[PDB]
Amino acid sequence: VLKPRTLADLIRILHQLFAGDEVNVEEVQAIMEAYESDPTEWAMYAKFDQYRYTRNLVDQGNGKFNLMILCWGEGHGSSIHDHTNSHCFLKMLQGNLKETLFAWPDKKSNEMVKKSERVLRENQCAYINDSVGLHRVENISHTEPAVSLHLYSPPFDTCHAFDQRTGHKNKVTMTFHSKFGIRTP
Ligand SMILES: [Fe+3]
Repeated sequence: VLKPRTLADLIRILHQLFAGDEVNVEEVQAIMEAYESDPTEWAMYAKFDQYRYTRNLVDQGNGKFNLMILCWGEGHGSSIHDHTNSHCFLKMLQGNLKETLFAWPDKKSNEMVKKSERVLRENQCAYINDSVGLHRVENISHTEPAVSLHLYSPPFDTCHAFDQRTGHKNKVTMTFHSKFGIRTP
């Protein structure tokens, strides 16, 4: 497996693997995972908020993909959401996220069912698309933050949040807390 020595290396390798029309999911996953998280390389992107997790754009991938870092304050979690028909890779950079995989709801209303539950290990890279299922991810810690590196292809700025009690969903517009290390409006 090709091992990126820096975050910069990883970005460059990603620019190659997504330059084409096919993407080898397992290959990307392994190369993401092989990069050893180095806080010195990504602290410029680690901009936290007291109340919610933040999304911090790192690279726009020549429109082929978005690479972003997500910052999870203590106890922070996402809603149950989909991924708008894109590939979605998420790699741990610091701390640990619990991923809860959910099945899709019917038109009928009732409680959503868990298909899987795991903690992402150190440097681990996970993968999801809409055909895999829905998920919620959560900082496991109420005393330490978590930081993850996310890659989406194609890029997408809307998704759906799902009410665990009914399965009803809402369109959500996703925003960036910062881009290239610079706070956004
Ligand atoms: Fe997600």
